[PDB]
Amino acid sequence: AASLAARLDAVFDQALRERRLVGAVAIVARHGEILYRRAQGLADREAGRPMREDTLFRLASVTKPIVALAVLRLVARGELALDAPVTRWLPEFRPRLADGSEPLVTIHHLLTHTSGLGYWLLEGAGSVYDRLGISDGIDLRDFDLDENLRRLASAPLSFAPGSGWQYSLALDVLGAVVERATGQPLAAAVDALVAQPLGMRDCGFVSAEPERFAVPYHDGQPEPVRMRDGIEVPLPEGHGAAVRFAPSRVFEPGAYPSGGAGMYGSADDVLRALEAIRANPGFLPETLADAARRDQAGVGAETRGPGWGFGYLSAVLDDPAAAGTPQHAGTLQWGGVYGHSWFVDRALGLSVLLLTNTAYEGMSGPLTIALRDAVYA
Amino acid sequence: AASLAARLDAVFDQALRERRLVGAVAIVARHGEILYRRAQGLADREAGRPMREDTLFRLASVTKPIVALAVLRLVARGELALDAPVTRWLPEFRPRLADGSEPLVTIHHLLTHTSGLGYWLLEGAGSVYDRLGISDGIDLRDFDLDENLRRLASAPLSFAPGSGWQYSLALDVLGAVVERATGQPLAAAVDALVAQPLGMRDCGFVSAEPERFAVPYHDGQPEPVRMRDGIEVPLPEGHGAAVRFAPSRVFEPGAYPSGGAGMYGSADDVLRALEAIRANPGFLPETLADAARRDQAGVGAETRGPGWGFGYLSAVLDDPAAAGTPQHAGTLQWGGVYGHSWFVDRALGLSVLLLTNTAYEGMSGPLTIALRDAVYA
Ligand SMILES: *P(=O)(OC(C)C)OC(C)C
Ligand SMILES: *P(=O)(OC(C)C)OC(C)C
Repeated sequence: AASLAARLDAVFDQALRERRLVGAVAIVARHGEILYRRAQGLADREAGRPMREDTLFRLASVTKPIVALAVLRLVARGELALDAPVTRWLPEFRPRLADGSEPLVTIHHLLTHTSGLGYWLLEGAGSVYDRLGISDGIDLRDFDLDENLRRLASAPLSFAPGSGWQYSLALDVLGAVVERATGQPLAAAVDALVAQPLGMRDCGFVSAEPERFAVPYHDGQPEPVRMRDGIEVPLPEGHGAAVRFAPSRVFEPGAYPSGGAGMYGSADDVLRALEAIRANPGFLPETLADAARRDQAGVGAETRGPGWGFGYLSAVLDDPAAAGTPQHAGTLQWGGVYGHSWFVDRALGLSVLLLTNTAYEGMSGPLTIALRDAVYA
Repeated sequence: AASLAARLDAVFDQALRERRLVGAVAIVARHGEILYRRAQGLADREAGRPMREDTLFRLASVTKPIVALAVLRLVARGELALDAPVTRWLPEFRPRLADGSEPLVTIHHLLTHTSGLGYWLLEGAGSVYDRLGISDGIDLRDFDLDENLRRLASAPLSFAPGSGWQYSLALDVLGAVVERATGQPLAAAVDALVAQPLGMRDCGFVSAEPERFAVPYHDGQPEPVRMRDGIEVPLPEGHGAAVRFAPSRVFEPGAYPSGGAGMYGSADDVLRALEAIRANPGFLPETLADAARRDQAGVGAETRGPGWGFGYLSAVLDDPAAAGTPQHAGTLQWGGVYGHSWFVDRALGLSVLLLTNTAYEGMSGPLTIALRDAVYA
């Protein structure tokens, strides 16, 4: 713990002084043992308010593993089935292929991002999704989940279900499925199916306590810029066009629940979900848990470049040398566009979590490689 | 801050190493700015559950400043008056002196602990209070508050109201007064008068969530020992006889609300109350707030030893030199038998709070002195 902590603080120190990072919370656990848990920098720069260990964060796509857990809990109960048509819960969600014909789309297709659906951020302004007014769930729009999914369903699939991999709005679709299966709003279903059983008390989809939050920033000069609603921040090289951010979304009760991007939570609560995934203390049936953590897409998918497939929850490390990383094979990893990154190195019993208020440094920037390297040095 | 954090952490590190402390949460604020907010050690040693900044604690006499604020909000509202007889709300509460006379007992006498009332703990086994079966509010008994106050009123007062100082069940009497004055149970009344206006979201009288709590231990060698209901633990020299602990009391709905010992809360919520006392942003009328923080008893009362009197909320430091402390005159201070200590050094704008699960080290032990000294180093 002592040497690791020195390496990590060195990383963070440099990052803060070089104005690459406003503030972060990072946790390292090994076989359920906390080796590092620290707040870094500021939560609200303008107010001079320091980051705290239990500061709340908008999770963006760190939401996906939590909502995927909810879907799997319903599968374990027999209320969903991996091979069932999505139309059993969403009768009008019938996207068509480019030739006009309608394929079968299963719950499995959606969890693995192999259904053919996409995201606005893939190509941005003037794209199909753009013309159709489809929301990625990070911006604030005046319509509900049903209306976004109607719009989504009117777009052509990128390929036939099961024949490709593409990151997508599938978890926003699965959010609606969960609501229909449970007969509850998505916030309540997630609470019942995942957060309460795991002891996650500080997470949800809408908050009324802005003073507890990490204020979002995006990369800039000569210092990170404080986000305001409506802004379009371009994605790096090989990560997509852009993202349209609304920091106020988390506080608006009329923001539809986005299963792919819409939750908030503390670092401790996210760690509780990652640990349940890592260690499966009777949270899911053993065969279903193993399937969810196994690559279900293929290395050909290159979901975060070469050597990575995809399971039901995240990318899955297939080839460490091809991916250029010290992580061991079997590692689980994903992130979030507000500036977060996490991985579970299953062989080492390692859960590593980084939540930040700086998009995109904490998602894909040098910060993330430097911290990962520090953990394995 | 970085400096203060290192000095404070070294004190905790040694306390933990020597096994004089299982776990704690401490906070130092200066003129409204959080300088230090840290969890240390374990909440539940046997389960290996670490302390968290939001861990809940049984507050013991840290209840008193919060219930006293409830009383003072009623006074400001005109529903109580400092000068009024307790009998205007508790007609049958008529303690007598050792001659037979029924003296005047006012709200002022209770708030200051100058009424003549006492505690079982002052004498313990075999005493008058023992013979009458009077409870200090920390153990679990099969009767309600009205029954405990009937027993209490049957004991003779120790001295004439206003003629001396003696730590007492007076805040438990005042809890009953608040119930009569508001027509609500004490928990609901405190919630309305104090916790809601001050944003104290994680406090109360009865909890259904044991997994959130710090488990109570008592001092011991080689290590502190986990308490069970009904055990008796002698108090430190010059502190009284003993305390009978019932850790399950906070989870039992049938436990009467004790205004002097009965609440639970988090460190943050306690800090909100202490800050309200310290800076009074329109929470109470200025003259009443000043009266409450002013010595109403005199240095002679030696309430924390020589140099200390008492106001309406706590001890008040009159003479630092006599008290052998670096704290400034005017300092407010009190504690709790589950292992807690707090003070407000008004001159320095300082609020300092220690909540622990180790009776009595976190209340009166070397730990409290070493922490105090590091703050002022
Ligand atoms: P998420 O935060 O994406 C949202 C914009 C839906 O994940 C990143 C890796 C694209
Ligand atoms: P409180 O926690 O105690 C009575 C309820 C017995 O503490 C005082 C003695 C400071």
